[PDB]
Amino acid sequence: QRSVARMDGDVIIGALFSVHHQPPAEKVPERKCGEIREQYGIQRVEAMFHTLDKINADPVLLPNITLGSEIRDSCWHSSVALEQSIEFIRDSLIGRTKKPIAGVIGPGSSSVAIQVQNLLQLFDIPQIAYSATSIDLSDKTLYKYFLRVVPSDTLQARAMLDIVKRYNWTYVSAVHTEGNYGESGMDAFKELAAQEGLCIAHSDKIYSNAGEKSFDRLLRKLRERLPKARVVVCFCEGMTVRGLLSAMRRLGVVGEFSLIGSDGWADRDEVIEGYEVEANGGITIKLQSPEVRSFDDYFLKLRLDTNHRNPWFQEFWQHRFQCRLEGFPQENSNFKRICTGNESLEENYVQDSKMGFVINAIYAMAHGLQNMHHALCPGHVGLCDAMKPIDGSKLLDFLIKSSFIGVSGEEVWFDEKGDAPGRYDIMNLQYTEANRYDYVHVGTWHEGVLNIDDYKIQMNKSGVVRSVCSEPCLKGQIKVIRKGEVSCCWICTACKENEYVQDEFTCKACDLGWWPNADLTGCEPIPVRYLEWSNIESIIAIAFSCLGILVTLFVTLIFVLYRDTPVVKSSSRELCYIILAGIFLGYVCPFTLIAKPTTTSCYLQRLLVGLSSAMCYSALVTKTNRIARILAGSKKKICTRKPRFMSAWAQVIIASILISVQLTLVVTLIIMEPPMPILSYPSIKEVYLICNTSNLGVVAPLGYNGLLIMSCTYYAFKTRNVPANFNEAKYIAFTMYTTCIIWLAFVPIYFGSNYKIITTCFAVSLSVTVALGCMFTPKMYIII
Amino acid sequence: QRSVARMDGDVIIGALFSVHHQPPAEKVPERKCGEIREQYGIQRVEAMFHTLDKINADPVLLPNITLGSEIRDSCWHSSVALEQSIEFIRDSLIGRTKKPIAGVIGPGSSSVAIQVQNLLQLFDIPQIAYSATSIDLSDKTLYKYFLRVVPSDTLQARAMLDIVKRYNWTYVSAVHTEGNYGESGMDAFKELAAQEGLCIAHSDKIYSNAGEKSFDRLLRKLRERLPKARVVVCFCEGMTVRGLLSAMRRLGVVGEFSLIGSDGWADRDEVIEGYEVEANGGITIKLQSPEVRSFDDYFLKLRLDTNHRNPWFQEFWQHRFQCRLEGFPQENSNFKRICTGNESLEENYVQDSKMGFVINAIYAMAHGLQNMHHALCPGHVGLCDAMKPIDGSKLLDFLIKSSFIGVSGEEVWFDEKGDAPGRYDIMNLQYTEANRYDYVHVGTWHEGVLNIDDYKIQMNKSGVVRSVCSEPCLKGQIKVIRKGEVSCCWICTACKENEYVQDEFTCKACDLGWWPNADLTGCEPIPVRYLEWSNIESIIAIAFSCLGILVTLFVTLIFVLYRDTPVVKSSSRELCYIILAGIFLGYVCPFTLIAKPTTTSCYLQRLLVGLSSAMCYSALVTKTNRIARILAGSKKKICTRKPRFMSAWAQVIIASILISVQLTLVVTLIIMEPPMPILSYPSIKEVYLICNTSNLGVVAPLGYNGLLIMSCTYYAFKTRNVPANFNEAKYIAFTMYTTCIIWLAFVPIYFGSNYKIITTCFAVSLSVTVALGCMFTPKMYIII
Amino acid sequence: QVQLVESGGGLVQAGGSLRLSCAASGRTFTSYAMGWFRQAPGKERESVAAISSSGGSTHYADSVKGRFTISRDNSKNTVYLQMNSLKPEDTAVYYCAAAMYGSRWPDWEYDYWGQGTQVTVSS
Amino acid sequence: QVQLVESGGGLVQAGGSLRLSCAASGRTFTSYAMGWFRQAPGKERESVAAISSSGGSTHYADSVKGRFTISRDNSKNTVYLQMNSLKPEDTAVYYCAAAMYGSRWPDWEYDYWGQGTQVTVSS
Ligand SMILES: N[C@@H](Cn1oc(=O)[nH]c1=O)C(=O)O
Repeated sequence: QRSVARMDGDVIIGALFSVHHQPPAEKVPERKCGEIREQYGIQRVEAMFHTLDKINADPVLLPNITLGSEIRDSCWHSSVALEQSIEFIRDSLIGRTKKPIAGVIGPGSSSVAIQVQNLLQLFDIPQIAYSATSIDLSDKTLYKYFLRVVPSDTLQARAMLDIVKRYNWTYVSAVHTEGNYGESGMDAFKELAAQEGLCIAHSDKIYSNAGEKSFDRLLRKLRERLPKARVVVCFCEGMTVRGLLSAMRRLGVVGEFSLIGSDGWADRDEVIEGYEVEANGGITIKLQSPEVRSFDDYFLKLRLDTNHRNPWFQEFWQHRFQCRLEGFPQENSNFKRICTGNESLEENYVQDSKMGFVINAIYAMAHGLQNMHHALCPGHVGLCDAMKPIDGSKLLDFLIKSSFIGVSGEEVWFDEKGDAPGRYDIMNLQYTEANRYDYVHVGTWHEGVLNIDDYKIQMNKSGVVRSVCSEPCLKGQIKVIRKGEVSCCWICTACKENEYVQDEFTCKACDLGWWPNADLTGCEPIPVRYLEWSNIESIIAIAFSCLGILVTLFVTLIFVLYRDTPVVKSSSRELCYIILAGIFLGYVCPFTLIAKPTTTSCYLQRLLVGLSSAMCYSALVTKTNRIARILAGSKKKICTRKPRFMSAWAQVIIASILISVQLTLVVTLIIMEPPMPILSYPSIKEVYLICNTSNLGVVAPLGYNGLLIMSCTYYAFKTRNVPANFNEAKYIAFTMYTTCIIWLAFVPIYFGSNYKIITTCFAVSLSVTVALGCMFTPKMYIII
Repeated sequence: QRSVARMDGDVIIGALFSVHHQPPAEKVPERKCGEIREQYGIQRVEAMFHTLDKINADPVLLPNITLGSEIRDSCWHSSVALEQSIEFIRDSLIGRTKKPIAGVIGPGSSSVAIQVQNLLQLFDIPQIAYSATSIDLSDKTLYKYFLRVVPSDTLQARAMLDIVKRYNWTYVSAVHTEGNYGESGMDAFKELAAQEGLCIAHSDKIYSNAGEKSFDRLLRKLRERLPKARVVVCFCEGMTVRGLLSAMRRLGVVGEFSLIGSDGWADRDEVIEGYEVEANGGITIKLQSPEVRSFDDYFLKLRLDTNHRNPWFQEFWQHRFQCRLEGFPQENSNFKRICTGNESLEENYVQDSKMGFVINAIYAMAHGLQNMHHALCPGHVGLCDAMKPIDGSKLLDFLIKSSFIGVSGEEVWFDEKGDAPGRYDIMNLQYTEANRYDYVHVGTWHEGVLNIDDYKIQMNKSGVVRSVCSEPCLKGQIKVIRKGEVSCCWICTACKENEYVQDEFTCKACDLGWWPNADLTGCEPIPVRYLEWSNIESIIAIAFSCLGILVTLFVTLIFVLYRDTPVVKSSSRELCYIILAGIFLGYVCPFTLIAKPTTTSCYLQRLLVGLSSAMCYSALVTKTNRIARILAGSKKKICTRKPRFMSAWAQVIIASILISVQLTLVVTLIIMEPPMPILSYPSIKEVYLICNTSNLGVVAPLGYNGLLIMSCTYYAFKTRNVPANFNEAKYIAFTMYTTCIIWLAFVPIYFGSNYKIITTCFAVSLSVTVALGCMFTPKMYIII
Repeated sequence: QVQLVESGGGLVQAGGSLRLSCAASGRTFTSYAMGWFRQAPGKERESVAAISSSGGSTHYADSVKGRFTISRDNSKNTVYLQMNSLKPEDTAVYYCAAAMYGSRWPDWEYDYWGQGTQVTVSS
Repeated sequence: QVQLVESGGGLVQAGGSLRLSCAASGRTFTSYAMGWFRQAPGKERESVAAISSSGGSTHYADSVKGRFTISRDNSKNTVYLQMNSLKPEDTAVYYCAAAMYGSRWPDWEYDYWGQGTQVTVSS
């Protein structure tokens, strides 16, 4: 059984104020509502009484029409309110006893307003919901009779979206209230956040009156992913956000994540009351409504003896001051410390946000009635036969049409869908003193307009974090792994640096001969490693070979000019001319040996590494087979089948052809082998581009020189110990030793040199410079 | 105001059926209903009249109690359902009161059941809803008075888990239509699936109204996933599985993934109308409802003339047979013909699936009123003063505690949640003829029980469909190595050798000394390689070691047995004895350079490492210093510092100490580090006998050997030119060469190689055996 | 349930066209079908006037077909008739009765009755 | 507006402990406090006793203090004054009165006055 606050009139305007809290979770099937709300239903019963006093007393609004009221308790529960709606309609639903409710000042939860709407529209009884935001109530096919004096949730979804996008916040948790406010409003928000770049940490839905264990559970599901996604955009009512803050105390969440609220937590000093530090810096959004001041007068001038019309007043009072009444009626036994009469209401007293609107909504009914009185029966006064009884459909027509400026000075007029205009005043909860708390106007939303001054917000500019699952960690040379399931919440990673990122999700390995340039935005030429000029570390061997060329000119001076030496006035002149040709070849080798990294000069390098080696041993094989063609019919070797002839030009023939067999075979395989500068990767970093080769392809040059090395040293067997000419036993022996050992020295080092032609100029220089300074210094020094 | 088909009985069971269609948007706020539904509406108003005829003729259920009714029309809409609900309580609330309605056979939407449940819970009127199948209607805090003879969508959630589990499908992507039906149902399924050990890839919230591009794009994310997943669980509805299928057409993906949806499309043939060939192999499910047959006969006997207890029969006719009954009242002057005398309902008759449930519900009430009567009016038959007026709360007590047997021999049954058992039919769409498609069973579900009669399911097509996010490689050596993504989506990998799956996810590398047993199920002892004979290719080193001892035993036989040999005893006898000692100390240890390393044997082993080699060179230095001391001491090496003595035993005590010096150096470099091995296994594979060798202790003894040889061969540069004997000292400078070359050519094949042990054996055995072969084997023949 | 009231009967002439307003209670009224029975003193009851639920087609006794009109308002919960070409004997107790179900007209099982008026008629 | 009736008058001698039960009639009654008044033959309607709205705080006049016992049941809409040790000056007409919006007891607003009784204490 429940109290009704009924004042008489000749038109009666019911109302559904949330006097008591919502019933406790288990007790709702019994529908007993807990504790008086002190800020949210009882001030509003006093609002409505005050306003109907005023409008009964106004000379122009409803003059000689007198207004009653029947306030009933909503309780913030669908079942509890729908009982009371039946009590409104019941009077006429089933001589004279009672009087019909003309209007209803609809309840504050969107959900209780829906339930009451679905019952009232069946009876033609208009409803004005002083703060029922949920957009679902914007379809006047279902919810015909529904007027607001407030903005639908789409604006608020839009505002909080404009906030979270403005701060650069992307990846945000989203808890919300179960029921129509949280559902329709949160769905509108989330739909926008999809399109406007944002993401979601966990879309959670928890009831208002939910027990603690469910709120504990939500703080688990909301504090996982706190390491990253720190801005929970709660769409909730006051008491759901309160249950959040309760779980924030109960566990020590106190400074963890922010709390960007909504109109349910608009400007409410009853949802942070005892949870201050737990949710500082919360970015809430109320509706623009100036606080009504004639109401603060009338309310803080209420003694407990002048209210003979507000049944919840005594229980309100006993609750306000935690004091039992010694002999007042309806005294509560649980209360202690009997009240002293000297009690004010000024004690931590926030009036309300929605108090501007509650007064406007009662005015909307007042106007709709008076528009009706001078649109149906004009020229008459007070009551007339029409509107007696009122037709709620006709009255609704007047309500949706009729504009007025309510008490607060603001203008309020109804759309084609019973809505009304409103600004949103952003707030930020703050430490405002030496440990003291307020909601302060830190900005305003108004119709795309959004004005917020971050230095003044929370008193910090770095303040709250750049909330995102993955940073702007996409620095140059980094891609996105897409995570699998959320693209917005991707996984950052530097790609393989050999791969150059063009597109934002495709890092790609560049083509060869192009190594990825700066920022991986392309690839640039691995340059040419020009071996055509010089190099100081090689210039030592270059100038040594140039001195080899000098002493080549000197042996041409001592030999080619003046033939008058017993060694060339005796020996076959052309054997000495061709060791002079082959040595000048082993010395112009260094000139033509440096080469550019293009195929022309690549075959040039081949023409120096295998061919000029073949011609180096042209000189050396002519030495051995020359002295050996004279050794054929000599005692110094033992043989019956002489490899010799009687023509000296025929001796030069046999040496020449046993060079030219190797020569022709090398020219054959190198005209066969396609040589080329190559962009091979011994390493990613070298500027190489330099010539390629299969080493067994130049082992055959070495191989013929080297089998003929075996033959030369094989003839050095006895010629080392046949001392006849001027100690050339000694020097020919040791120098066939030098050439054999330096070839057999460089050849594991040749394959030890990654790039070989360095080792070739070095070994060929030593060998042929020994041939000069050892086979030419003694002979031409004794016949100087 | 509407029509109301009523029977005057004693206790009256109200009814809300979906007679008409819901008001189209034109007139939703007018709330006037469309045309009759004929399969949900008046079929059921007749099922209810029939079943009250039965229960008022049944002698068990309510003897001497008539069972009236007040049927209204919900229209499948919330506002009209609620206007009607208000009419039922109108009379009850107060040419007087006729009868309080005992219960309400609950209207057939979920979301007009909820909205009526609120209004009836107010008044204590238990409401039994035959097709309110939403999840939220089990929560009896809100909907306390809400019975039903259908299962919650939690039981479809259970059943679809049973199917996907009963085929060991585990990686099923999830789709759903949005709303209280599709989201609540799918969410319950999803969490149930999670705990059971199932998985997902996406959770599509497609709408029933979405654009072709929307189904296309949801199907596209499905399609990107399709190389893995082949099964798509759905809580999709008629038009939604349709629109998803429409996107499947537009892609040419007619038969690829086994979609597996709830009863949104069990017997909805409309979902495949003109479309069938693109939904082949989809395993849908429904409610097991039998048909009901005495109701068929009652229906098809309905004389339009003889009925006087049912408005909307006339309209049932005039809408089914399109004829205006000119004489009959409520003629539809808007239909163009006249009714002939010969039409009857036999044509195009389909008894609805929700009909068994309607008659089960009308029973569950009649047995509620009965069971209440049997337990609260004892000894009296029919209405006593208790149960007059019949209470609703106590009725809810008996009504929920009353088991029963239905019409179809099945048992109606209520939990504490006021919900039903859930009996289901599990169906498939398949090749049933020549390319023809009709919805057919495979079997059933029952309370917890499954019945897949697999043989009939899709002819091995659904017998071969399979999907898992990672194919189980639950064999050892093959870890499951995943990302931190989700429990089903891992990756298989093969393990490293050192590892083995102790922890199934992560192969445990056990310690060195245990190597992983085959299949990687553990680890056991590793084999070892000590090397006594060491091979047949090492029996070759043994062959030469053995054979060298045979000939040197023969030299100790016939050499020392002679006692007298002029060349042997030419100089000091003591020098001869020192050489003998030297050679056989050089060849005592290489006969046993085979040895086993143990802690006790470490003095035996690690001695023979360097001290075999030490004594091997002590032989060579005894002979080198014999020849160099005889060069120095005699006039052969002429020098001012020739340090001889007077009694040549001093010239041989110097020799004894010049061997004791190397002895001391090597035993010193041993006892600097006492004997052990260090079992370095270069891999978990390679296990060998590898003793410590500080490379210092190789290069030092080596260098000492080489330096003493080269100083003595430096003195003996004058016997490599001329011997003054039977060629002894010349062959001994040849010994110096032929032995020093193999020593100082052995160093890189012990150093820069891998294998060491037999190579040191080669070096030192070869060195001594050839020193003997070149200095001591000639002399034994030259002095015969 | 339905509660009726019958007005418009009164003293008119031979040729005098008169209203018959049968007003009603009950809100279901547009579900019912009206008829006016004709029973003057000395001549028993015969069904002469009738009208379906919807308005729709309607019925007059052939004997007086074209000598009347019938109208109805679902709106005002009230049916209407008019006599034309009245006669001394066209009078009768005009039992506006109301049938929901029925057969072919005029055998409807007239459930809810009005008082009806013995319409005093002269020339 | 909750209307009241009394029940349980009786002419009983002194010492006879006697019951009075004022039943209410209407919804919204766990929101009312109640009172019991009496007027002796040629006297004033004294405030005998009363109880709070919720129950669990009771008031008795000095003149009968602690002797008489007032309880309430809200499900029944009824209050019970059971008096002990009755004496011939405990004779008076006894009225019940629903009080709401009261000051300190006994300065309440007793608006819903009952019917009235006579509960005499004879010899
Ligand atoms: N925006 C809320 C209204 N609001 O919720 C509260 O918790 N207080 C309040 O005024 C709704 O639409 O329900």
